[PDB]
Amino acid sequence: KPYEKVRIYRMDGSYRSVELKHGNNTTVQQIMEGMRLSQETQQYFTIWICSENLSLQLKPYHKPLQHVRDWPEILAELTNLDPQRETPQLFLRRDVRLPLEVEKQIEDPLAILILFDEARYNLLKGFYTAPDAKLITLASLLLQIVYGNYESKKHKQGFLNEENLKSIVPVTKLKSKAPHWTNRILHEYKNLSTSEGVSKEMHHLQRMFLQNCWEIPTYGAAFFTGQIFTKNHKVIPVYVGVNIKGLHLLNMETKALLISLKYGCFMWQLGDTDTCFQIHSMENKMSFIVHTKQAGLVVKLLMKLNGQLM
Amino acid sequence: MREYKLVVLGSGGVGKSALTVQFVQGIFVEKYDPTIEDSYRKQVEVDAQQCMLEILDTAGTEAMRDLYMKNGQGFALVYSITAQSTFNDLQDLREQILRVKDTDDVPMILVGNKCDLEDERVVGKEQGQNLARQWNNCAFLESSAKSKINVNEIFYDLVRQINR
Ligand SMILES: Nc1nc2c(ncn2[C@@H]2O[C@H](COP(=O)(O)OP(=O)(O)NP(=O)(O)O)[C@@H](O)[C@H]2O)c(=O)[nH]1
Ligand SMILES: O=Cc1c(O)ccc2ccccc12
Ligand SMILES: [Mg+2]
Repeated sequence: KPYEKVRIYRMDGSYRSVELKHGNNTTVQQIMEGMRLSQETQQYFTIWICSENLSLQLKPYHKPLQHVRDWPEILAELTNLDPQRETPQLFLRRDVRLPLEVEKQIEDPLAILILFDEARYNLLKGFYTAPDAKLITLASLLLQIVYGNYESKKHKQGFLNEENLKSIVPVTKLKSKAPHWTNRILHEYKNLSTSEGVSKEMHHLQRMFLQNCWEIPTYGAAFFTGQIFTKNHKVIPVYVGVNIKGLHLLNMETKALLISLKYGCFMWQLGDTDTCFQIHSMENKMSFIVHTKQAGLVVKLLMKLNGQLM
Repeated sequence: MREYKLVVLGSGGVGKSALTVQFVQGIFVEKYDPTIEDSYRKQVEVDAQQCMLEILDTAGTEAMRDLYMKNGQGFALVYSITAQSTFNDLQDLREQILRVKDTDDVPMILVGNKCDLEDERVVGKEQGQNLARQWNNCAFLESSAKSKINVNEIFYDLVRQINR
């Protein structure tokens, strides 16, 4: 039975074991082959390597097991943590470069559920900033997807405890505006259930969920960590989200949306020591600098995703 | 929300993956890609309870099985109604689990898959029930991953047994 293999995880905690034909020399490209995906499914996704404090999208030519091996060096180079801290795993996730226009084309049920699972993960984690109504819609769709049709009997009263809410609303809102939402989530749940015009096909319900996520500014963002300083000079730890739409800064602690900048409404410059980057908010007469050892990666990606529009 | 560790076992080609993927993802896997080891997660409701299922979809051929059995709370033993040897193989799996768990009383279900291939049926429904009867009145189902018959019930039944 000797051969080498690795687990490729997904956001939901599931995994698929993939034979490593070339041991640690096996590539992303080859691992993507070992999956149960077509040339249709595969085009939307790639292998990432992630531990708690760092996620990197890998490229076709990368050797993932080598990144796993060299992880403490990588953590040292890109972050400020002690490198023995954490062991990375490999995940299949959305390609950060995937144009939203393309994703909107998608019909394949498996590609949809993989995109949906990842979207759901980001929602529940708080990485999706959106008006309370948009979030209520997302919770209602989750209710349909996970619990099936609304039942007057089962769903009416005291079913949306914190237990159930936790699975349907951002954790950042779970005890802030969420318990105030229950009437209105259930209402929309019921409305979904008893709408004969809204398809209850799994992929249809999930695609609907995605549609509501496509509008969120952070949708599909690669996240990086760093710090900004404000007035009288405090450190604010941040997430830097780079997606196909622009740049977004999250307060690290609260996940609050600090700024969101569409491409061609801002400019960037990388630091000389490759440790910070500046954002010039063109035609907004504002500026800010983010300190992070990831500044290099942030800037490369900004360029790519900006250059990708034509 | 209690976690339930379910293990789908049986010989190559029986539809362990097809059954699992249909259950979890509502998709029918046509291509035959021999499984190394896949794990899936799905929240369902069984007898009013939200349950988190973790379903291990195992290889038809495989030292891991001992460990799977040690760790698993519930086992689906799958044969194809299309292939006699797959049915024969299940005796040792049943006996191995009992060995590893050191008890008669392991949540377990006999599953005859490929029910939609009625034409090509080599194993009778009665042979199926006969084997289950003999296995201390084991739960028994004929199923189809393609047609979706009795797919959910495999997993629900296993949960019920664990709750007992
Ligand atoms: N008609 C029909 N075909 C089925 C059914 N279940 C599985 N198949 C087919 O049988 C083949 C093998 O199924 P698969 O789920 O891969 O079997 P397995 O038990 O996982 N094989 P392995 O042990 O190697 O991982 C596939 O071509 C699949 O489409 C079923 O209920 N009906
Ligand atoms: O800068 C390189 C990257 C890249 O080209 C694509 C995706 C990435 C995701 C996370 C971190 C870095 C990158
Ligand atoms: Mg299989």
